[PDB]
Amino acid sequence: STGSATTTPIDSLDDAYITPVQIGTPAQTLNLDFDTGSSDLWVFSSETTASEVDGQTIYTPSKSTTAKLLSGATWSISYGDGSSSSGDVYTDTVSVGGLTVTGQAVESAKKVSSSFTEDSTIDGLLGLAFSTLNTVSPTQQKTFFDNAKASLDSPVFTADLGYHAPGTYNFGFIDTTAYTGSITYTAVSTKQGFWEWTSTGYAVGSGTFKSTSIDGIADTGTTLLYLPATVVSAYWAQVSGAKSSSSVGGYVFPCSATLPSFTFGVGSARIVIPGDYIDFGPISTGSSSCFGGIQSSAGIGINIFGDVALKAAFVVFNGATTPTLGFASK
Repeated sequence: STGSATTTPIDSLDDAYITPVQIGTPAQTLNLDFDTGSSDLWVFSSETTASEVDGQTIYTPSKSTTAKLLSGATWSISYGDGSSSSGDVYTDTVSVGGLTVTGQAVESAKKVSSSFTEDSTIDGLLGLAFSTLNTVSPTQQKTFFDNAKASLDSPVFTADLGYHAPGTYNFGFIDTTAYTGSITYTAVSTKQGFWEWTSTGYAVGSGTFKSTSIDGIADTGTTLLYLPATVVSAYWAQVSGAKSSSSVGGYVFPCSATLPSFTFGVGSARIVIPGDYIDFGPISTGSSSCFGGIQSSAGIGINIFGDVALKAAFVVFNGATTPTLGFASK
């Protein structure tokens, strides 16, 4: 089997991407944030505290003939931005782009933090990291990909995120029309439950490539590119008027400035992030100060190749017995 679904930016800045997902019988379609940095599929639901729902589409398991309570199961998650959610668990039929999993754990939110409430466009998350990070207790649950894997033509999914435009998540096949050149594959460590790999270096604009190992994770659920302070300082030093602002919480720059590209290494191959991808707009409405799309990972404890990086590539998440990551230009 295979599946193919379009993923769409939630706003004009590509702050996140949503993908429609069919849950239950008859189908209830919710727009979920596909997140290769976590491993829970959770949704706004008929059980979510009413004051914490504001515009989201909810899953109502009582209206699904295939929903079954996963008795005694609870879940609780917090994300790197300090947001959180928790609740109980149903199993149900879940389809993505024509690919169906029966008995998928669907984690129903009883509580969500304010940032979730305040974002009407995201109805929940669909985790695509390794199932060892799944928070369901007492019995940890599998991701949608893990459950689908054996049925797939090939044990892979691909992320093809758009810049200010829709893109595609495919399951079970590699669309050879969707990228240029070849796909370069690189080793993955699953020891922390992430798609963790090592970039071979970087360049800023037309500058010379610096060979240096940069461990990090491929995370579709993180918006920006978070890299070591040394790397990030070298980038923003090439932007007239850029500065790191403690009050704003990162590097900012005047949007009269031209942003250089940023290149990262994948083995001997190179992925180029165009300068425009690194502009996340005014820090507040009407401001001439713009927020940068490349920021320091110092304090996070890990480097994160988020959407800013990933949307410059066609990315293969290879879930073979020994997982690997592939990157192609597009």
